[PDB]
Amino acid sequence: NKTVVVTTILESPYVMMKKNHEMLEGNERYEGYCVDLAAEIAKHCGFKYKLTIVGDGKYGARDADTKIWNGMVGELVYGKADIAIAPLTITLVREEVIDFSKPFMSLGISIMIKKGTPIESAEDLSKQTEIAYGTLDSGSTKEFFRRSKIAVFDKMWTYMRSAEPSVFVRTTAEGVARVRKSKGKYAYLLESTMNEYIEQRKPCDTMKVGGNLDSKGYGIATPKGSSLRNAVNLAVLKLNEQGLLDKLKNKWWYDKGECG
Amino acid sequence: NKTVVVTTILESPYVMMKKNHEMLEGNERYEGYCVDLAAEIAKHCGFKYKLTIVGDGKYGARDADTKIWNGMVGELVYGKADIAIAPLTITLVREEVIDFSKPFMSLGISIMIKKGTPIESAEDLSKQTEIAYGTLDSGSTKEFFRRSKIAVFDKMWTYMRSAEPSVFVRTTAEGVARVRKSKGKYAYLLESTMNEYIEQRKPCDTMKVGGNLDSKGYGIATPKGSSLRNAVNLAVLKLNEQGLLDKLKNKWWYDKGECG
Ligand SMILES: CC(C)Oc1ccc(C2=CC=CN3CCS(=O)(=O)N=C23)cc1
Ligand SMILES: N[C@@H](CCC(=O)O)C(=O)O
Ligand SMILES: N[C@@H](CCC(=O)O)C(=O)O
Ligand SMILES: [Zn+2]
Ligand SMILES: [Zn+2]
Ligand SMILES: [Zn+2]
Repeated sequence: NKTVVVTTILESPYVMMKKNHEMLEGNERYEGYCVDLAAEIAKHCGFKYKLTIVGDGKYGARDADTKIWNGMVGELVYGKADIAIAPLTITLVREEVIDFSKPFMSLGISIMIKKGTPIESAEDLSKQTEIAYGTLDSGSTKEFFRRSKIAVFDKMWTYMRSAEPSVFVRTTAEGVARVRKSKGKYAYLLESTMNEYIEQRKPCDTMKVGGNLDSKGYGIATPKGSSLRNAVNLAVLKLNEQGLLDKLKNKWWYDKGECG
Repeated sequence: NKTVVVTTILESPYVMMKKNHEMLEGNERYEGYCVDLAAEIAKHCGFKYKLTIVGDGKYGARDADTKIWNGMVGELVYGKADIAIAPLTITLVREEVIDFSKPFMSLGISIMIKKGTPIESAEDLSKQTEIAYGTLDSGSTKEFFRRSKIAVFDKMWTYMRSAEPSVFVRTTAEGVARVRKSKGKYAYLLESTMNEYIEQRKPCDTMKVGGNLDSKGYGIATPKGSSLRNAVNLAVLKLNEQGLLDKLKNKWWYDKGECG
């Protein structure tokens, strides 16, 4: 038996550096929802594992010209990792090159505003110009807008792709900071899960507004032909059915929420 | 090549007989969310198909003594149908014997009451005995309560399994009728999708109360070894991303609303 290499991403509250990480070793350096989930998946499937943080800090996209996959998807496609346990969105283009388990969490694209921003919906954002808006610069949210045929989102993509300066951000943290420092003049499009988490964090100056734009899931991903595929899929189902996944969401989102 | 036999279930608004069904033939007799979904999946996967209503009128459970599966699950397991396109809940015990596509719709177990029934949560139901409560037979909701170790749900099952007269019903229609005729003395445990639909239909005398008890999905199911498995899975993802699944929910839930 070989130790399973797990690719993941520093994204709060999924995977975070522990405050005393420099004094700890291996998997013990990290904490969060996905750290807890990895330990359980490994236990139920009967494997030893090593958490690794994706080298380029990205989720996964295929470059238009080079056809090279980056991010966690790349690590799986190119054989650098055996499994991805992360807030990695199940999409058709990804499912064509890797396998996903059944989803372990639901989400949809959503709008983050600085409190008091006169925006209720995606329609509102598309109808006006004073408030800028954007997405994570690589990921499923950007691709949703790029590939969309619905009029509001098509109009939104047409604005976003040509906006100057760039409305796209390198990390979720950068998007959140931009909202917080822009005095209501920037709104951020991000997954409801991350939006909901930030809403419960000091300085309690952001909120989710409106309905989700779509409905999808995060899944645990393996390269095609992985011997882990079946066991991992069944483990996610078992953990959902036994109430663990709901427990972990409560633990990391709400139990220690900082906004009352 | 060969006409694909689709097993499905008469369940509003997934598969319903059209008002003028007696003067109609084959697939044309039926309408609903899953009728539309089957047409789309067939188109993208390039097959012809025959919709057939499950013989025993059940979703599917395994007899504890004989180990024989019934319902749509049994029809797949024993080779009577090629695919199930229905509101069929993805579960561990089912995933062990059949394959499921990625989910096409999210749901959770929920409570249906007659309007004015003094009940707000599962906790509320468990703490009393004047209001009876039950679930559908041979489905995933029953299994949830049978298997649950969460104290509220365990107490609910202990009551439910022994209650006299029986609190379990054969069909959703039977559960709904029981609520409507029991003058507030029966509450029904059913999936949020079905509950929300019924709440928007005449005579507008029921409602969903409390949050969902769990979070899960319906999937398209195929027998193990099926040549359709990959194409069906990819087609479900295609339809979600194209916005078609969202259009279909709006068509069959919101647009069919009768209660203003
Ligand atoms: C925890 C999990 C069991 O709850 C979920 C998560 C997501 C879905 C889901 C719903 C609708 C569409 N899609 C698109 C394919 S998806 O991205 O695989 N998931 C969905 C359902 C239930
Ligand atoms: N979960 C996304 C990243 C975040 C986003 O795009 O909003 C992905 O897998 O690409
Ligand atoms: N969707 C359920 C049936 C409805 C229920 O059990 O509430 C199943 O697949 O068994
Ligand atoms: Zn466990
Ligand atoms: Zn289509
Ligand atoms: Zn297609």
